Amino acid sequence: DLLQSKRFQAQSLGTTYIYDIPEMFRQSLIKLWESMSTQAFLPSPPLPSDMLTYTELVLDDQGQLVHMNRLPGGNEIGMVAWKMTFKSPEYPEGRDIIVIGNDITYRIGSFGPQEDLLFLRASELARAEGIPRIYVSANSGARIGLAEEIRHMFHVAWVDPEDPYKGYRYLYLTPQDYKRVSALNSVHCEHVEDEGESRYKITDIIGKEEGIGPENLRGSGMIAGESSLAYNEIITISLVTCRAIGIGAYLVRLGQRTIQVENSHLILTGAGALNKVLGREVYTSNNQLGGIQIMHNNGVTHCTVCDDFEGVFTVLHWLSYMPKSVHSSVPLLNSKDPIDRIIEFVPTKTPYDPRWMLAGRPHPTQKGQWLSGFFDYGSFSEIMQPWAQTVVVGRARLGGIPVGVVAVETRTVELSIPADPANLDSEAKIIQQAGQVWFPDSAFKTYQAIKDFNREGLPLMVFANWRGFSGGMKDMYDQVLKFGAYIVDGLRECCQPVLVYIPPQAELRGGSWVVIDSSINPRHMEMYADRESRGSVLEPEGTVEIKFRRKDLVKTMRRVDPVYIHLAERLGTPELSTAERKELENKLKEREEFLIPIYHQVAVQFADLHDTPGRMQEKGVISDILDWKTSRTFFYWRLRRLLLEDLVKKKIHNANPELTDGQIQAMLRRWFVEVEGTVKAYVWDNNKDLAEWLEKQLTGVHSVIEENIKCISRDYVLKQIRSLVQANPEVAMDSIIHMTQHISPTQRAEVIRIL
Amino acid sequence: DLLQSKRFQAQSLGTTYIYDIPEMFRQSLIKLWESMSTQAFLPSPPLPSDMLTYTELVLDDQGQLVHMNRLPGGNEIGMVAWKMTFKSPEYPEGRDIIVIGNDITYRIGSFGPQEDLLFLRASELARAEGIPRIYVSANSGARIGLAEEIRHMFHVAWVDPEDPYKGYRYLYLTPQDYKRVSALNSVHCEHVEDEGESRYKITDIIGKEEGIGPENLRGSGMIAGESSLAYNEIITISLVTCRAIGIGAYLVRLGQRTIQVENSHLILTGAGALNKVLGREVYTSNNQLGGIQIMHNNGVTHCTVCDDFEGVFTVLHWLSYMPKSVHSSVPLLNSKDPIDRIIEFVPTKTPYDPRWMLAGRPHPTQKGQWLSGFFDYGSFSEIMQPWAQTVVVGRARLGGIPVGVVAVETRTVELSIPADPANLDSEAKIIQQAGQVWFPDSAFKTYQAIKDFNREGLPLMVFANWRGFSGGMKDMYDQVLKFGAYIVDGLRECCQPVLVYIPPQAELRGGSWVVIDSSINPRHMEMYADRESRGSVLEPEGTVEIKFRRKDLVKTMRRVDPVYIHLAERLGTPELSTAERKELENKLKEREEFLIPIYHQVAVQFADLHDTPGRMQEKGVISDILDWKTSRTFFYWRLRRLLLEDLVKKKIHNANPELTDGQIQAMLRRWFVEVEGTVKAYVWDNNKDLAEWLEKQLTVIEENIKCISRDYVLKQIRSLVQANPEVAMDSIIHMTQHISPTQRAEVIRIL
Repeated sequence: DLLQSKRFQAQSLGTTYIYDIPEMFRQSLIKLWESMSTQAFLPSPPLPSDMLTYTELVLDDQGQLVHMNRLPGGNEIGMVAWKMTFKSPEYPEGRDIIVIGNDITYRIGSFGPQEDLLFLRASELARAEGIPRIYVSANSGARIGLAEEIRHMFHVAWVDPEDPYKGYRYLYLTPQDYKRVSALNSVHCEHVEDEGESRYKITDIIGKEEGIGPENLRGSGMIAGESSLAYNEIITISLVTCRAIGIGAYLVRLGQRTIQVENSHLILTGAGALNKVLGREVYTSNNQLGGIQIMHNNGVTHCTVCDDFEGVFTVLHWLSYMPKSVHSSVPLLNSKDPIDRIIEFVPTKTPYDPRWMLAGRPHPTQKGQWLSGFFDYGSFSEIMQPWAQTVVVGRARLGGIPVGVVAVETRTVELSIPADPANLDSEAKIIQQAGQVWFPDSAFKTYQAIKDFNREGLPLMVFANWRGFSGGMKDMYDQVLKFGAYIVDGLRECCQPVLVYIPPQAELRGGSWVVIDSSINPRHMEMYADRESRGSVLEPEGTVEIKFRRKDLVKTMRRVDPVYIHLAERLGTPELSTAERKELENKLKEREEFLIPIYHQVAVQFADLHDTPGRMQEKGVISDILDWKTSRTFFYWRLRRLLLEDLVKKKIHNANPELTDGQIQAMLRRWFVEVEGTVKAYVWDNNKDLAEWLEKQLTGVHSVIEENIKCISRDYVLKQIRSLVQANPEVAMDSIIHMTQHISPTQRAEVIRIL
Repeated sequence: DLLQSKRFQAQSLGTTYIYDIPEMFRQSLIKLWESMSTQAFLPSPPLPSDMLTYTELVLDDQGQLVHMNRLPGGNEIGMVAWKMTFKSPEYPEGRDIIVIGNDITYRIGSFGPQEDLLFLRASELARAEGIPRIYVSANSGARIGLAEEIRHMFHVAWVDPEDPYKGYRYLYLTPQDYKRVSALNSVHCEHVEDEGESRYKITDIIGKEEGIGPENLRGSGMIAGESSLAYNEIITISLVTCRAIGIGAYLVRLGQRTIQVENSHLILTGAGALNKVLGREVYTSNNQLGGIQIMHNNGVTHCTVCDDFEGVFTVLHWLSYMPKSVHSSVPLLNSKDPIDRIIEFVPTKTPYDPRWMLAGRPHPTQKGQWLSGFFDYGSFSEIMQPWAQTVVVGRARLGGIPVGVVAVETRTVELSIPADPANLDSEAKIIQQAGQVWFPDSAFKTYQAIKDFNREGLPLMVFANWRGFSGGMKDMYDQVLKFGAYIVDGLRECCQPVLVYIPPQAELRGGSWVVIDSSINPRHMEMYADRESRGSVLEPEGTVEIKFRRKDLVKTMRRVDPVYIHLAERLGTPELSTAERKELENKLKEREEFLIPIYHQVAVQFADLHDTPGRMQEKGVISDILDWKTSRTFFYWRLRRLLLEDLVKKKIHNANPELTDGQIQAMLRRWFVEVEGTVKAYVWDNNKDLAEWLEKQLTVIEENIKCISRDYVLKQIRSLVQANPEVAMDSIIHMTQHISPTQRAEVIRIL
């Protein structure tokens, strides 16, 4: 087939032929079923033929999408798209996605207006159904061209033919040549008599070939816009295979979640172009500009893979944490890591890799045993690892509930900054980034993680351990203030549970606390402190510095140090010689000075006792003091009901949008007490037990809530009709005639009663 | 006396006493009336006493906001707030704002929970009424403290009393001392028997004094959140007077639009704190960290002023471009700069300050005349000038219509990067930033302008002249790709007209075009190109490089160059000596090489002819080709009707929310033709004439809308009952009230 020819052509470009992608999904999906059986209890996999179904989406005459079951290799434009349904470990009954891909073999994978349109319409469909959009990008950006019909027939109006370097005046077509293109919308000319001959001065070249013109600019913008909207409406993921150029780059980025194969590059302008502009061979490879060594290191790319197969797997792997559609809840697994276990790994005052805290680590002594982490064994999947490494973000599972995750590096990061080849001064610098601090990069990565996960529909778990934002000259100049603010915007827009936990030996202070306080989004945020955690506006050393200065240290001495006491007691005698006095005062001053260091230490301790969880809870800024060993169990159940409670409350809100978050809470709580009895109030505060109860309501008499909501809606619909008539009374009479047109003859009787 | 005392205390801190702020508004407002009479025809100003009214907002017992009539100097917390109404040149019948301010004299302007709550509630009120929120920031961030009641009575459990430096075990209270604080929520202890005596080991200190604890952390977060929301709901402006620290800093930023007095600073941690952490005196002054030389240069601060008075003026100056409330349209002036004039200043291939294009410039020869710019004389007010200077942003007025403005620098910028004192290697670098390029900074500044203006409710005018984003190693690493994308997000959210115009000698290419195409937000965006503009996916030189390579240049020579043609003709001669041949072939290759440069120029020209406005319009990517001299007149009217049309369409959408943007357009257009006659269809395409017509209607259509609503309300009541029939009976009971006893008789004839 031309098929053999095209696959070779793709391989020779270091990518996969577009129509091989679907089967690459099937193979990857098999690998997923295998890898996940480690982590969870799964049913027996389906047979591979029943595992996946695809249908090609193709543009009709009217530019409308049409589902077509045709043989591969049939594309007449440089873009291909499919709807795919497949059975996965997390969604064994099946889940749908839309996949769009460039065909790098068709016109070097350029983006013409038709290519742009298919992309648009596939995206539009993804949004229509609420399902994720996967884009495989391997392209050359917007299509380029010159009007062939004119190129081969134009003439130059030389200042002087016997010397061209004396300049030219204009380009033109002979009347013979004009008389043919003229009918066809190819050029605009103005006739002129010049040097004796009659000529057609070319003023504009329009070009009879559609798709090589500024229409491509609109088309590109068009799908740029679409992608911006998509990110905000559905799950978007993108895989960069060979190269994504220009609009290709922008689409990949607007999609946000990005996988990049090694040796692929993601660029706006090519090393060649730039070298010509700079007058020498500055850059040797596009990877210098757009390779993973730029984009993985700056957070544009989330993950890198060695090949296309591993790319597709990653897509499916990510989706395994994500709800099937936007109308859907997060997909739960039955994990092999039990829920009622203790966490063996313990965070320490000594610095440590926080990945150990999340995923666990190998045992230092009797290997190959395993010090268990907080999350389900094998569930933590990081992203953006090498960028802003002061913070660590990823997805994991807690009892098989997928969550998004943020944690803090405690060890000093050593950031390597590559040399700018453009600039001959630049050598590769090496920067210290302290642990437990937000820098501009870290703050940005944190914000990004918050946004992305939130749009996937995941709950959030923040393991807060930040001493502050770096507030030094450089970092302030580098806009650390701007990005700290963003974290606030980010959390405020969260729509599912956000649980913040200060782990043992962690601390949370001042600026860092303020931008993640539960107050920002009380509807959804919750804050917890381990017994062995600490938190304040200001750390003890800095507090003492301001509010336990010398005068106060000495006061403390006067109360506690016996020597000072004795001396002070004597200065408190009347009728002393000014001699004896000055001697005493000096003895006291010497004592004071000798005692200051130790008493300073006492002072920081004193301050530290103010910063405890005990106080935090008492003052109402945290929901509970937890204990790390059992934090996993706690959080499973808590998250589990937060999710269920939310699900029911969402139903209530639909019944009557006018009801406050607050009144809704109360209403549900009141309905529980009504059903289960005033005697059982306390149960409400038990996560496990309320979780079981809520679930039974949602899945004869477990139509108790369901009945109340029907009530709430009836009432609202009444209030709504009332409001309309209040505003529009001439409408009353006719509304009734229409309303009565059918109802029970015994209700017609009643109507007459009431009026 | 206390007031005298407090004002001196403020002045000694280089700021203004809080209760003097209101009168600083009155004085500033007078200055505004004076400065704007230059620009615009105004009524006579009102008398100063009638110009402005303020009323102090105060927290009641229930934590609720209350208007209160009391004498200045009365605050019992470190925050003060007022509702203000004043008559201004742009809003002479009056406009309202909410003003909140720290009292730096009360507990060094710290933020306790009560202070936090007043701020919250004043902000809430602003949002409630849709009016702007002005925050005057002069503060020390979150309040700090230690439990006094415990500090003066705790004891230390020494490892050894005969030597304290042998360490201590714990702190504690004597039972005598415990027996009193215990009742009062001050501490947590556990009893212990130790060294014979009975002690109360202190485990947690809670502190009976409210406001010095972690409640302050919640309170701060609380108003951070509020400010984030407020920015997205109403106009927010902030003035930094002495210093804003921590939460103060964040609130200033969340508010976004930020005026900073010189020598003030805006910081997270003080130079002292940091120096302690770093073990050396690295920083000498908070201005190093947060002074205008940092924040004006990185776009956190929009403007700087020399003193507080000029600050308040700036606030009022900015507001003069902004609608009274969110329920309100942009405030129009009758400007003294006429609408039907030509623009005298003309953009050039030679680089130039684009401010000249906007504001005009002084005449090079016969001064003091003035080469007029595009916008109303004296109307252009820039922001973020020294940051990312490759782009220029600000607000201006076009025929007295305020708009937000983005333009592009054409001259090379020289960026100075200061040395990091933390790092002893760092020497101050100096960077070239090419004109007509988006860099990360320029892109971010452009995004930020877009967002800020859009939330003010201003239309947008972009004078596009970008060759592309910088795509070089450094800038790619520096995330230029991320910020380019943001521009798209920014324009997509715009809710009022966005008019893009490629000025004469400007160009718009590839990446830069795609992120601002009208396609992103077709409901509101429009794109225009001057005859003398150019645009492509790729510039000519780069297009030729790819698609008019040597083979094709030589092909052109073989067709056109007579010498080459002649030689080629001969290389076709029979029976030649291999000598004569090799000579001819060489003469050809030499000719070719000689001709290449000139023919490459020909090729770029050919490419360039593809990049014209003619083509752009023809292919449907721009709405019209304009001519610069008359572009002001054009855009005034166009903007003017886009605004009026939008206003009417908004009314239609209200009458029936189910109608599409599309069907609404059609409906209005159809109504016009109905009213004015099928003969007059063409008028619709005349901005001025349709503008006049629309205005007449808004001051026959009004009837049609009433119709559309009645219909909708009917269908809506229907639809509700269809879905919810148990509701029928009760809906009738309520409905019967609104009907004639003779209609009840009718209903009965069928019920």
